[PDB]
Amino acid sequence: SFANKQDPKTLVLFDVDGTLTPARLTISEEMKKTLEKLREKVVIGFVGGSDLSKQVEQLGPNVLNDFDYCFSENGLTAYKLGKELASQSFINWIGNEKYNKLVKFILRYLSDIDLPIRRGTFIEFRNGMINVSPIGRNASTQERNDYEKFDKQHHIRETMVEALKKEFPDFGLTYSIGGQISFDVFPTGWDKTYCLQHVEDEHFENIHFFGDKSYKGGNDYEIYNDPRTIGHAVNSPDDTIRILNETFKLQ
Amino acid sequence: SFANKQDPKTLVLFDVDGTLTPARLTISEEMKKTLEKLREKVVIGFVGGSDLSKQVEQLGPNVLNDFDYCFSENGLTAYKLGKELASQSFINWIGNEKYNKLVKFILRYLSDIDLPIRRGTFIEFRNGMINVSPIGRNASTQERNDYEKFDKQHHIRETMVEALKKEFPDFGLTYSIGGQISFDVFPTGWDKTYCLQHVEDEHFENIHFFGDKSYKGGNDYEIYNDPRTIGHAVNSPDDTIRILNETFKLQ
Ligand SMILES: [Cl-]
Ligand SMILES: [Mg+2]
Ligand SMILES: [Mg+2]
Ligand SMILES: [Mg+2]
Ligand SMILES: [Mg+2]
Repeated sequence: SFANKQDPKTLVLFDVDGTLTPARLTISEEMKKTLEKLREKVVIGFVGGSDLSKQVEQLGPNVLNDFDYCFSENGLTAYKLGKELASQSFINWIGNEKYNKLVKFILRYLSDIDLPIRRGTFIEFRNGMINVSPIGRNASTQERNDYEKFDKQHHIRETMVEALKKEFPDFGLTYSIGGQISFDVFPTGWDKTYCLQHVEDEHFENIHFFGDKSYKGGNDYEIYNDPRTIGHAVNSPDDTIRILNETFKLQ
Repeated sequence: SFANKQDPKTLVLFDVDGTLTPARLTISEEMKKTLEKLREKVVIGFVGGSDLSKQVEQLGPNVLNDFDYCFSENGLTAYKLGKELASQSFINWIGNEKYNKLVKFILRYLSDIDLPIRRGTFIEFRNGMINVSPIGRNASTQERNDYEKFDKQHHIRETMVEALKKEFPDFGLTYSIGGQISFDVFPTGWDKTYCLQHVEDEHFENIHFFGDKSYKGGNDYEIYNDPRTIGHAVNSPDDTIRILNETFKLQ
């Protein structure tokens, strides 16, 4: 319930990796007691781009009872008070019919272009997106370096993205070219801000967000700068703890 | 590539309705002849706020091969020498996540206010905009006259537009209250100047624009006054004919 909190009208959301935990490690004991004390005053929750099976590694096994809200895959999978609230996936949203046209088009497109180096894992299917690589994610470190230079000279990914946009003008997808070898395809607005529709029915006066990659291009950018949140940029769990202690007057 | 024309560095863009054609009707054969003569000298194109399905009625069946540039819906759909250059829609630009929040808010807002007369078609979804009417576009002629007086006394549309701006401050939308019953909602800058980005790669030294509603509030105002264009205000195709013949030395 939301009955035993000094401010049942304030929610604090946390990016997981690098905000509640170190850069690639598990959560500290002081952070857990800090959250436990924070939960006494306000509603707390987390949001991360990975699934619940990756966040248990970072946050612990008893995660559904540690946070009032648990947002996995940017909120595609959501829990409230430890009960499932909603589940959504890319394939459920787009449907198999459209996804089969999309895959067949991409497979044909890749078979027709001229590449000097091909490897494998040209399409990686994920729960909230697909990733498309003309050379393939199985390229070695050096093959990825080489492809990046080839792609800068011949604009392979850019041209493929434009071909996809014109072939599927009504699919509602966003395309993001990033890194050395690939681009992301996902429904517009399926970033960390996705999770906020899940808390709307509580009509909080304030929604705080803490994240370590709020810069341009980071996966906290959209939700930090969202009008529904008060953003707090951090660089470590230590910053998170320092800010929490003063802001919510923890003892 | 327009290497055949006498001066491929000069583009001439035309508004359609009232500039190339009469008030609301077909294009004359003399205008067609004038354009083809003009086509041999300069790069020509048109820009109109309607979709292809209307301009094919105003300009003719092979409109696609009658102009070097065909800009429908202010250029959201673009053709270059009969080649598809770009395609864009309101829903593709905003995305379903944001559009669903916008619609849900409008439906709830309308359900909460007190109106004497309600009908239907409160939200009209269009390819370049939505139109929102508190009484609804299914209102009869007299019901629209009655609502205009009610709205002028109570400022229903004005209050609703301000509520929309406060709720969605980062949606990048323009609101236009006009007529008796409704207001338009469209992405900022989606006027006839939107098409100018589609010709930016050729770097024309002169882009003429002809328009019959270049006055304040008319749909030609922005592109006529744009610093990239040389504007020519007209009142009928006969004016357009007269100016083209002397300026480009036709006949
Ligand atoms: Cl593959
Ligand atoms: Mg992080
Ligand atoms: Mg913010
Ligand atoms: Mg006109
Ligand atoms: Mg001008």
